[PDB]
Amino acid sequence: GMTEYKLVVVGADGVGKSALTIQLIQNHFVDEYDPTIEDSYRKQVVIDGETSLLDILDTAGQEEYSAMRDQYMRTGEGFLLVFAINNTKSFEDIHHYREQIKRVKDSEDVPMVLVGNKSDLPSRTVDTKQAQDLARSYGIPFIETSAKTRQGVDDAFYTLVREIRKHKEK
Ligand SMILES: CN1CCC[C@H]1COc1nc(N2CCNCC2)c2cnc(-c3cccc4cccc(Cl)c34)c(F)c2n1
Ligand SMILES: Nc1nc2c(ncn2[C@@H]2O[C@H](COP(=O)(O)OP(=O)(O)O)[C@@H](O)[C@H]2O)c(=O)[nH]1
Ligand SMILES: [Mg+2]
Repeated sequence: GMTEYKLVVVGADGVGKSALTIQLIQNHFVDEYDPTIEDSYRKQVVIDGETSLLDILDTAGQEEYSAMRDQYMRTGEGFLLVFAINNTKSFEDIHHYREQIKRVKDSEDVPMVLVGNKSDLPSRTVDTKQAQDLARSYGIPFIETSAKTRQGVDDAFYTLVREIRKHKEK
């Protein structure tokens, strides 16, 4: 294909990063992907007429801040900041992940999208308004998703590609 994109999915354990990744790639809901396994996948898609090679890093594993991990994260071109709408802690952690991205990217303008996952669940504890206000403060889009139903999944990843395109033309 034509353009390759290095996307990175970050967020607390259990918010659905693996399930979102497998949905995009396989169009199936995996309800228990090994929570410790970090891996990357490829999706070849046409987005707005451009053939796109999406490399998606589904982050997982031990929390560690070695120079080596910083450099691996530094290679990502755009990030999904994922929380789960039924998990306030995962939303409170969003600040941490945004700041780690900025730290290793050494920049305040990195392509990012805010993702509220598990939108199918009725047990909401994070208001849609709160997430919109945060994403507005960050200057990034906000997409509600459900890896279970595939709601918003294509929109989230494709919006991230569009944010990378915008960044490149700045
Ligand atoms: C006590 N912690 C601090 C406040 C909340 C809580 C957990 O925060 C958390 N947890 C992780 N793990 C938790 C256990 N399983 C999954 C991995 C992380 C893994 N790697 C990186 C990471 C490392 C280095 C550079 C990055 C540059 C960009 C992006 C990332 Cl994501 C980066 C982290 F920052 C992680 N932060
Ligand atoms: N109802 C619902 N459950 C989900 C959704 N996404 C993930 N899960 C479930 O939430 C748990 C965490 O999923 P995982 O994909 O393993 O989260 P990660 O730890 O961020 O990779 C698993 O039991 C998944 O089946 C979603 O959109 N809706
Ligand atoms: Mg996982």
